[PDB]
Amino acid sequence: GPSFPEPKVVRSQGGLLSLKLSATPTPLAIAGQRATLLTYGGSFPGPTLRVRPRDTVRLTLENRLPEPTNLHWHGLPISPKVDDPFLEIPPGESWTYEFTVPKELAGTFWYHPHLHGRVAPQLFAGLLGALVVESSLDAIPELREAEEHLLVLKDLALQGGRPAPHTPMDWMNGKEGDLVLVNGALRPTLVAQKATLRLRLLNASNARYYRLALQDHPLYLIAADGGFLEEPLEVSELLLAPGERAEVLVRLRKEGRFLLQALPYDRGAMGMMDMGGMAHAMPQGPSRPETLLYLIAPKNPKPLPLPKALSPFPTLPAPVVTRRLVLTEDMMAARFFINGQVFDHRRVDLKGQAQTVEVWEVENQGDMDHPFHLHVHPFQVLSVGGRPFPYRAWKDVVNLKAGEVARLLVPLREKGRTVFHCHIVEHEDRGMMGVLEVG
Amino acid sequence: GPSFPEPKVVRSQGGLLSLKLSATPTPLAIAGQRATLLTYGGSFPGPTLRVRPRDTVRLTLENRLPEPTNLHWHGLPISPKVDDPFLEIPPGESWTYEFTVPKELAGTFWYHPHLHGRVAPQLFAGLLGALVVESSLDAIPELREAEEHLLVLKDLALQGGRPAPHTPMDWMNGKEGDLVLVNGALRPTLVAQKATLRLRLLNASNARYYRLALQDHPLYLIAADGGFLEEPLEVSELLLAPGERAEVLVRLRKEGRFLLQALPYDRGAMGMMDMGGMAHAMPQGPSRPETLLYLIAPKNPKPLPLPKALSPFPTLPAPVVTRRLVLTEDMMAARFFINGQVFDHRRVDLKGQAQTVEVWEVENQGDMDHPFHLHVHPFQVLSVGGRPFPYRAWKDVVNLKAGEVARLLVPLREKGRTVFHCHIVEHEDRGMMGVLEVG
Ligand SMILES: [Cu+2]
Ligand SMILES: [Cu+2]
Ligand SMILES: [Cu+2]
Ligand SMILES: [Cu+2]
Ligand SMILES: [Cu+2]
Ligand SMILES: [Cu+2]
Ligand SMILES: [O-]
Ligand SMILES: [O-]
Repeated sequence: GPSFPEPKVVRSQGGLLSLKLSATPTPLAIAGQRATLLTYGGSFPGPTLRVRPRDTVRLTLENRLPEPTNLHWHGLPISPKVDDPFLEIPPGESWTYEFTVPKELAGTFWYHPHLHGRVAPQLFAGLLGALVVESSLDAIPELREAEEHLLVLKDLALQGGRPAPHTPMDWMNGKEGDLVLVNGALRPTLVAQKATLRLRLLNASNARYYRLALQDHPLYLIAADGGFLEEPLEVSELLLAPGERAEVLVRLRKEGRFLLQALPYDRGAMGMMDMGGMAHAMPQGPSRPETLLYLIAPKNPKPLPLPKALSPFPTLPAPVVTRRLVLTEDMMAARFFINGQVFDHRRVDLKGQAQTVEVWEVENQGDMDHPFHLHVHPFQVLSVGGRPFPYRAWKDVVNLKAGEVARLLVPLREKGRTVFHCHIVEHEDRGMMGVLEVG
Repeated sequence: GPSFPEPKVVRSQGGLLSLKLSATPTPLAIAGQRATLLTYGGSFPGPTLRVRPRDTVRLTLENRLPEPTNLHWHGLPISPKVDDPFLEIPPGESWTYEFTVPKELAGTFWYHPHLHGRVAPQLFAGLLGALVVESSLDAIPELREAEEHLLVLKDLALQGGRPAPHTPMDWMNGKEGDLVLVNGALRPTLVAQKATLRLRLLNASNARYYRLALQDHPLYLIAADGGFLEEPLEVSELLLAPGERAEVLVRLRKEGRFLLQALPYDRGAMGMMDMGGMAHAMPQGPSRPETLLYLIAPKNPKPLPLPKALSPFPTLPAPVVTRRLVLTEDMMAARFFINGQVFDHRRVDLKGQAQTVEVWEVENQGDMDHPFHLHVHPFQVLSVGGRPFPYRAWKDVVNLKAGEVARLLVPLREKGRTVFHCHIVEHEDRGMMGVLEVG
């Protein structure tokens, strides 16, 4: 096969992407070993769905797992009557998701389970895939002529040829695995054929962070979770928290081998120690550095010029309400809270009005990083930790370190009941989720 | 008696104003004629209650009317568990209102009935009185040395020695009377003994407006409904809508007789005409000019200097929500609406958070003037009809002409359920009222 493994792509045909996908235990070869994972479409990751604005998507999910499941169309500003976080597909049953891709949309999105209390083990076991919305902006020469790849960043741990079970500490921290993979492959080699690469990045891990850095190179950020920036932004490194996506341009500067690494990052995960009358929580500290892939540059690379502009960010109406949502932790209980409460699917927490804009101030009063996700309604990050964001773009997950406040501008789009929650999915399963009703 | 009739004053004693007041049909002499009015304390207007911040008020209202009644402490930022717009005192029964006067408070307030569907006939019949909160600011020489008077502006119509009954047209327009009185007197004479007068003004009429102008003199506005301005504001005339209060300084310029008039004002009241196939609504046009009182200046008047400053207006926290409240009319049905609904005491319309500030945009989409009143939570008028207000002061009624939008800054104070409504009280009785719950 191609030196660089990427998931199989399924494309819309004549404006329709009609596909049946089964969620199923699947024996497969992974990182040189045989394992049974839970997959969509018999692969890990699941197939990449590639569509254009205004396409119709008709996806029938057949549940062949021994427990109920469903889909979250992560990042898609569609109706919560379609992207329904409360729906349950029982074992053996099927459900058809049908929606139209919004006209003003572009970027890398993804799909995975969202059945409360069962997300972490299902996602950890392999149930996820990417969805790419192609844009007319892809036709500009500076992007068209780049070599494009999707990088699904997901780790895994195996025990007896199956995904390792969650421990109590896993429910507290979020589970990370020792196999740190790209597109389900262990440290693949990308042999570049062009000097400019356009990489779509997805963190589909339960809890692992990727502090991304390419040896000897900067990255040029061109898209965030849910759309393009206004112009490329040069960065020395790029942190991708669970659930986040980014698109970058890489401009290969000379021939050679360059490592794309996940540099040490301390997200505040905790261990336990006993030092002669202790038995108390201790920080795990920063992650060990990981090599994600080997990047081989072509001979005499001459990268393209960067595009001067991408997409202008919409001018939003003035906001009509300000909300405050405080995150707290009970680590030893592995319970997690928003405004002092745990999720209750019967309780509406916030009531907003469609087509108005709100300001959400999300404050992390815990000690762990928490990546805050809102369904259905993409937002503009204004500032985090009192620092203004250096670009305008649509996001749907925002990482908060301990103590930090994020100020978000949230246009309310589709009507209905939806949710917001931490995307360390163990924390969501353990209660860190709330309900927004838009009318 | 004194040439200038003013209601009897009852003052707190040792920090307590403890008083029993009966609401009762009372034969009395009024404007040279004998009539039976409904009064508090056997007088029209009822007695003026004069208190200081931190005083305790203990007022037992005995209901001697043939229908239920209650009190609204108009303008007082106290608890809606005390100023309870839903409470009913049945005929023959009593209820004791007990509250502490807030520390940061000054001005002219008033009391009258607020039993939904019965306000207009009860207020029209004579049930109202003033409450004055004395301030340490009263001790400054420029105010202390002024001659002070209360002017209760209230009109009346009599039929068979009793208040004239409401007609259907009265329920549509709000009832106005031909006897245009000051302190229950017909065109009294005020023989000034000092060159500077300090006049506390109260519009306690059901619906009549007072476009106030003193012949040959400006007025110096020093207080609005619920407190002092920051400094005196010179005006050529001053419109007082139903429920509003103001305090002015008058600086008598020369000897002579000067008329205080209610100049012609068109509030959009409607009549009916038939011109050969008609039978449709027609504007009544501006009110006829009224003389309110005769003001006789003393010999060689030398008025005091104006105070340079009054009270600094509080700096308010940034608002956390913006509300829109649209007023509409069904004139021929005499029904009046807020956001398309009529009052329902069981329905909560707005839910806010105590100690936050909200912006309320109130829009009059009708053709009549509507004076919008909010209980419990005094507001700062920012602009009306797109014109910035020329002063900062606490208000609790704001007049909107046809088409106008008022933008108000509303700090939410005491918790509980309260109401907002038009203070053309017929319109409130006919549905133009809503419910705010503060928690
Ligand atoms: Cu997700
Ligand atoms: Cu979390
Ligand atoms: Cu979710
Ligand atoms: Cu009132
Ligand atoms: Cu009205
Ligand atoms: Cu009222
Ligand atoms: O999710
Ligand atoms: O009232």
